[PDB]
Amino acid sequence: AKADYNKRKPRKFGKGARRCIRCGQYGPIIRIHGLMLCRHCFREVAPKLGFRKYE
Amino acid sequence: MGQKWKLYIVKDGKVIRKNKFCPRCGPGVFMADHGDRWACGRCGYTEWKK
Amino acid sequence: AIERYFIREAVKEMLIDEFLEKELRRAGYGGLDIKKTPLGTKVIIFAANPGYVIGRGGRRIRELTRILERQFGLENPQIDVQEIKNPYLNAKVQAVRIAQALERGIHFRRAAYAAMRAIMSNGARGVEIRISGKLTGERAKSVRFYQGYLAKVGNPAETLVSKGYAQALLKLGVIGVKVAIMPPDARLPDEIEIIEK
Amino acid sequence: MQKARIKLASTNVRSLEEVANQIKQIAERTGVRMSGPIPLPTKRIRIVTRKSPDGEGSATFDRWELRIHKRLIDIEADERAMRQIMRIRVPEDVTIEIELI
RNA sequence: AUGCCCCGAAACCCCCGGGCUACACGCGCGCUACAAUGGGCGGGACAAUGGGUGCCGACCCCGAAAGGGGGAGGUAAUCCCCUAAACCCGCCCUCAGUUCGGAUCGCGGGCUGCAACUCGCCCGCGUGAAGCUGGAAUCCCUAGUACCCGCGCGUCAUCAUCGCGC
RNA sequence: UUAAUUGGAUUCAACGCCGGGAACCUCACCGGGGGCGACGGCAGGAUGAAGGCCAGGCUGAAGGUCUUGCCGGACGCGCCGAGAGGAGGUGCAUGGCCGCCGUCAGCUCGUACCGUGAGGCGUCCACUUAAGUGUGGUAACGAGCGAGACCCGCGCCCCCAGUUGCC
Ligand SMILES: [Mg+2]
Ligand SMILES: [Mg+2]
Ligand SMILES: [Mg+2]
Ligand SMILES: [Mg+2]
Ligand SMILES: [Mg+2]
Ligand SMILES: [Zn+2]
Repeated sequence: AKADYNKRKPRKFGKGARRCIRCGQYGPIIRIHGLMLCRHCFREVAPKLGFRKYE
Repeated sequence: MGQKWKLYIVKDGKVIRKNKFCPRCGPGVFMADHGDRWACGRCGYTEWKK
Repeated sequence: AIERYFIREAVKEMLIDEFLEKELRRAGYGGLDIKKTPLGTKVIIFAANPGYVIGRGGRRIRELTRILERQFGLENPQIDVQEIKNPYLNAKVQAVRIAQALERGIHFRRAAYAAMRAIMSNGARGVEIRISGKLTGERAKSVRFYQGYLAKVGNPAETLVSKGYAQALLKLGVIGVKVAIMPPDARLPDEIEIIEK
Repeated sequence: MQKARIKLASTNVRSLEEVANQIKQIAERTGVRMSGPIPLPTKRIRIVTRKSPDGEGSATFDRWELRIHKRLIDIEADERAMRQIMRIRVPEDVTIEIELI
């Protein structure tokens, strides 16, 4: 089968189990209260997600 | 690519085709003649060919 | 709990908006809003060209609904387009207008003065543009144009002014455009008057 | 009786007081008692992150924050009012939940 | 995100085993000590921020300990994490490389995992290295601040001498 | 040192930094194995292409190949151009973001005057302020952004509220 040599594996833990919902990278991903984004994308989309910086 | 579809034992006046149908799917599709099992070729079957 | 509800239904809008930006790149997609009622939702898109967004008599919105319901949430959608609230006081439309004008072939100085004159005409207090790329050279540069009052730091220059950013791909490279417009009703704290007798 | 219990919760503070006073007035206009809006503790979600893409330069951080204001109302059940609080038409950034005891 | 130039049956896409954890050596930031302004054993006192439905586990019962078998209540000012440590009283030690210091190693019992040798973490008995206050030099701090003692989130299937808060 | 011990950062402003506490993945690194050319044309193709399997060898393990013969029903990297994809090169080709001079007190404009001109004056002097923050004199008279104002917490009092909080 030529569909058995370009197909991945279903991980369920470890850095390779989750990827950013908008960029697509593994690594530093935010998992607080559910949203799943980079540390880089959350910083330039937050003020539209509702957040604000008070201090 | 040649030509290979024959030897389905056959004469003039009557016919009794060599290999049986397939019990898995509908009739018409044949089986193997490997020599130890009727492998059924595609569906999987190892009745130790009769 | 309840926070997991609030910040799960705030992300869907982010994704829808960030996709429609690309998709309706032209016709100047202005922004949207989801109204969630029983038995289904209802989406609104303030385009700048109802014609292009609708399609050829309704042969695009079908694809928009199927795409917006198969890849996204929004189990029962109903789209309809509208016309912009104030296209000359919304920075994130002027940014794309100037970016388009640039990548069509105009020189980068005619575009900026066209835009600033139009904006300060339709009645803004102050505007500021800033272009920076590989224009006229092989070492990059940066230029600035502005007209009047415009606050830059503090709290008032975070909620009153309107700012937007865009890109403009070309044959050499990209070019960034960044606008910032002040609505005609500024009312900084310093503007104290005397209600007289 | 059976003392319905309604729980509003929203992120904009102003747009909550107006539905609160709607409920208060509706109750008042008809004949029914009520326990005024009892403020419950705010739940503020906080997210600390770095600031630079690369790793060079000093380390400076951000503090994003999201606050969620809650309330609680106790009221009796009269269909003249139990219905009157159905055409109330909450805004889109507010949550409401109704349940009796 | 992106222009130009190279790869283009490969420098693209998947799978198994190894490495980033190698060690004569120079350096940066820290943790534990060199004991009495203390070490051990038994009792007595008082917190705050935060988190939980792929998860937080009260209560009962097996085990010396790690842990194991059941299992209420919780989509939250309700149920749970959660009777903190430095502090005090009583007894042993009495200035010693010691009842200080616990590196380094042997054997046995467990948890997470599709997989613990290379290279995970935790428990019980045993062995007991350098270290007796630090040369020229150099760092941080102006008040509920410096110093001293513990706790919570993050990363996370397990593992905190770290970062950010109390 | 090694088959590989993947890279970036070197005074302040590189060294518990790249949220970098890596068993597989993360992974970019050494050993091995297998898949991938939308689209236009070429040898070929319903006398049957592309394309798929029970069992057995090779193999670390595998219909991945070969042995064995079964099936499927139209296309064709065996040939040419192109095209996906790229944690491959270049931060000295760019955008965005961020550190440092520095939360320092600076940076300019309109008109008028002084110089053939680059330029100057205002922005200088005197005292005062955390501050180009002020008060006086003056070929200058007025303005803009930064500073201050603005936003969030802490400490004291009063009114409205009383459940899941207190007694
Ligand atoms: Mg390393
Ligand atoms: Mg001891
Ligand atoms: Mg091991
Ligand atoms: Mg690896
Ligand atoms: Mg300077
Ligand atoms: Zn991302």
